[PDB]
Amino acid sequence: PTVKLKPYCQNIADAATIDSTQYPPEVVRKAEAASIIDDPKALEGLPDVYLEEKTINRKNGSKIELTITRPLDTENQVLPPIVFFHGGGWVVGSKLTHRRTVYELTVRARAAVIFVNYSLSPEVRFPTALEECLDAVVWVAKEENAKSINVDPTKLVVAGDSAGGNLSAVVCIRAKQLGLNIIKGQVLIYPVTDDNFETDSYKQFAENYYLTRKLMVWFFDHYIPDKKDRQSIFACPLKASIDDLRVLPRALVITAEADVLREEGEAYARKLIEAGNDVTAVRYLGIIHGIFNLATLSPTGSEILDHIVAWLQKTWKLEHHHHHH
Amino acid sequence: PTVKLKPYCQNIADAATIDSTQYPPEVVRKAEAASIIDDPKALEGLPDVYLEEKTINRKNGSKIELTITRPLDTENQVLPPIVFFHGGGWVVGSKLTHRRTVYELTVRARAAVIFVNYSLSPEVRFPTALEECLDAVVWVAKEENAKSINVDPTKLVVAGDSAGGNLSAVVCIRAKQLGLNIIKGQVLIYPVTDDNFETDSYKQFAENYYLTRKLMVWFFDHYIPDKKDRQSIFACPLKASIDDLRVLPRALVITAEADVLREEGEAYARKLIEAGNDVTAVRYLGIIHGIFNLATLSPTGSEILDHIVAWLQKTWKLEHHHHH
Repeated sequence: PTVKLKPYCQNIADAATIDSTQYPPEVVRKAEAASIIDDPKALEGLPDVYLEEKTINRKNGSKIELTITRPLDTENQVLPPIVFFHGGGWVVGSKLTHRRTVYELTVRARAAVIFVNYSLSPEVRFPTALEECLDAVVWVAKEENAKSINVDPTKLVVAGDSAGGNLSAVVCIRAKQLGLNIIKGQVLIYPVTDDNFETDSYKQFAENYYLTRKLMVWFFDHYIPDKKDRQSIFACPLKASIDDLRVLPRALVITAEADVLREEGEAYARKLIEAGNDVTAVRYLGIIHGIFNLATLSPTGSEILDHIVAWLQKTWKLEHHHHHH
Repeated sequence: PTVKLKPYCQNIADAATIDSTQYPPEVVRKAEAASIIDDPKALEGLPDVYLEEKTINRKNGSKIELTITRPLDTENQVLPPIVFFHGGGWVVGSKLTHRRTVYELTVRARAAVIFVNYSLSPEVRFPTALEECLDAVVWVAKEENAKSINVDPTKLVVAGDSAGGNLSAVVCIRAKQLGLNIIKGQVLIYPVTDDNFETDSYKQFAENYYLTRKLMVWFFDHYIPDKKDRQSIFACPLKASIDDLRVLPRALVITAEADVLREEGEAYARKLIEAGNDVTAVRYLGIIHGIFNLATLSPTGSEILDHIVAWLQKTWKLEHHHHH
């Protein structure tokens, strides 16, 4: 069938009219920031949140920067924590590009969203960001830390979009390998899971749908320069064996119909199912990649967030019984 | 890619099956009912609900039996109404086969679910059921009727699975033609939308996925014997023009990955998008058709109901929005 995009996503697809691969990453990031600040709709209907900037200090003196958002009037309430990893191909993206998505998730889920400002590539390479994210989850799951930011570590979930979905997936595999049972759910929004740039979705949507093959290649080349390293399952979790993926957290995998990453996201969901996990995998029709890193939120983006919230609410209900509490 | 079914759906798919197309419909129905009753789990973990049975007297002297379920302690609370059309290929299905699904929707959405026991085929043909379902929606939307069963007609949504998805869709189109503005949303769960038995999903899942191409042909044969009538958009709404499908109610279209009807459901969603409607279309991976007409509810079935409920709540909020 021929893809019929929804109006918003069509608009975005045609709007993308500049090659970021021709510029240095700092320039691209500054242009991105400007495109958010200069969007006249960027602040319209933006929910109000209580925001806190938090630094966690590692052993040697290094820092992980966390941005924590929560609904207003939750000052003495303990909330479920959502540790969020943003997309941007490991090279761009920020609390600003994902402000819309994060503020909406915060007030719809009534959760503390813990946004990890991880180190971007190429200034660092794989696996530095991954280790920062794992360290952030480990920090949040620790009882005294969770008390300090009024969240309930028994409801911790990881969530992320695109390259952030990759990070969510592999942080889960990694925590499993360290014998930790601290992540209760993973939400993967059109994740990067492999480096095969000739899957059918890659062929069909290689150009003119905002996220391009060219851009994916550029991202991978900055993140993992030496191609052999791409064989690590912590880079490309689709290459993992079924046994590698057993006993992972309850998962929601969301894919876009018109997206180069569609096939690998759906194949990763099939592998998670083979491995006996609790997996919900859904493809949304008529949308493209990138609806969650913009100044505004498409109608379908909003439906998707309502879905994610319903699923999170079920996840937390599952926990609450058999009690913790 | 090769389809990976989830365990529950795999087991359902692998099960010992009898060719229903070899038996008369009435026998199929009694056997179906028996299949629900003799399941020891059909009643275990079933939500408790307040149930009321209501008869509609149609203008032509025939009756529609309505089964209305709402949550306990809601006798004197006004609730949103969901008018529900069950699946079964227009030939089978009942308040019993969908009891599990309906009770769960009832307590999860905390809504009044109005289950239409419409007349089955071949005892009647197209379009008798469609006419009954439309009359049921008009009845609920009528203010004194809505007040009598404590529902808020400003939130009326239609919902249906399979052939019941078909009915939901076309009821909307019919209501549009009659200039009625009483449906605020439509939920189409892997709906029948066309009669092309040779789409890609029909070919790929023709056998061994519970719902078969054989069974669909049998269904269409009982529902619409005279093939000329299959050209009606009220039989196959996929055949409607884009202009025909304009300004329909806000829609949620859910398809199953391993299902013969997958392609036409998704094609109908694309047409609804082309026509400028508010449409959410989702394909759930690793499942088959028919998870909503059984004694139990699969894990994915449960997730899907949670999805629908979230979507319904957004629908109900959008409708009440201007009251501010």
